[PDB]
Amino acid sequence: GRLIYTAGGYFRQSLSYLEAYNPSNGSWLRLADLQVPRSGLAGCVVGGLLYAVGGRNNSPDGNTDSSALDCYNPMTNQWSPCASMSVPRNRIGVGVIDGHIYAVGGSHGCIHHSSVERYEPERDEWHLVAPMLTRRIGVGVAVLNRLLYAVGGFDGTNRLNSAECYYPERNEWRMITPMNTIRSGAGVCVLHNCIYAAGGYDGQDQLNSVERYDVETETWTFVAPMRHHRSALGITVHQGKIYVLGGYDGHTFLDSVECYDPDSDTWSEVTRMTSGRSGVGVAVTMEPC
Ligand SMILES: COc1cc([C@@H](CC(=O)O)c2ccc(C)c(CN(C)S(=O)(=O)c3ccccc3)c2)cc2nnn(C)c12
Ligand SMILES: [Cl-]
Repeated sequence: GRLIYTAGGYFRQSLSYLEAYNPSNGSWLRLADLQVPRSGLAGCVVGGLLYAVGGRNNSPDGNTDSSALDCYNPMTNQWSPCASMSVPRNRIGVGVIDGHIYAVGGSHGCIHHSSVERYEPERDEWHLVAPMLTRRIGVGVAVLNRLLYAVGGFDGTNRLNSAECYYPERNEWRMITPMNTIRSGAGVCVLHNCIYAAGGYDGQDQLNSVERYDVETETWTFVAPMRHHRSALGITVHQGKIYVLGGYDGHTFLDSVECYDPDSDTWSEVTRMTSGRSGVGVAVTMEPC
């Protein structure tokens, strides 16, 4: 089976948890803690390693933004440090193209990054690429058809409905059609030919709305809203279904996990995380050991 891994997050302070959910049987496993607690990080998978990227350690003893890339091997249930990024990136978004990891945006203190860098596992090296046209933290990132999309976020002044696309062979960013909704800290992922943006914060409210961008039509369309309003949710795709994990609804750090069936256009509660949290990193890979 493949599992949905949730790494880090926030409740009262930044968390070190790594836990893995099995959609086939409803079970959660607690696995090895992150070496450093972090919220506002991103997860991704390349070649059966799980990567935790960026974030911030919000702790009683200080707040430290992370430039870390940490490598988890499910076969050994151990974390190893991999090469650090050029800069700390809190409230980061990540995407994988052709075995390479793109780290997009995020903050370092009051610095809101437009910069983007790319990691090569074979060399354990990061290299900067062209920066986005817009500074974005709490940025949603997805990959469709080997193109990288940066969606919404916060530019240091305004939360954003704008989005843009990176063309690797041109090393160039271009704006796409903006969303219908301003969203910072949305969950962004890809399913079929569409980029989904679920939830987020608009500077006033946490959102339950969900909309999707069809690369062929260049339009955003709303689908059914989630059962819960959520900002700083985790999101992933497992077998043609979107799963959203946790986040903040204006009142509670949610343990709710919901999944979306695109054929019925419905959201269903699927499970609860072992404890409520937001700002997690999420990805899917093989079950450990
Ligand atoms: C300033 O108020 C908020 C800003 C954000 C945005 C940033 C912005 O638009 O300014 C944002 C986006 C992405 C992440 C991962 C986070 C951090 N996370 C919530 S977190 O879970 O990592 C976290 C939790 C509490 C304290 C620190 C960390 C924030 C979302 C909010 N939703 N409600 N409000 C009241 C929000
Ligand atoms: Cl933060």
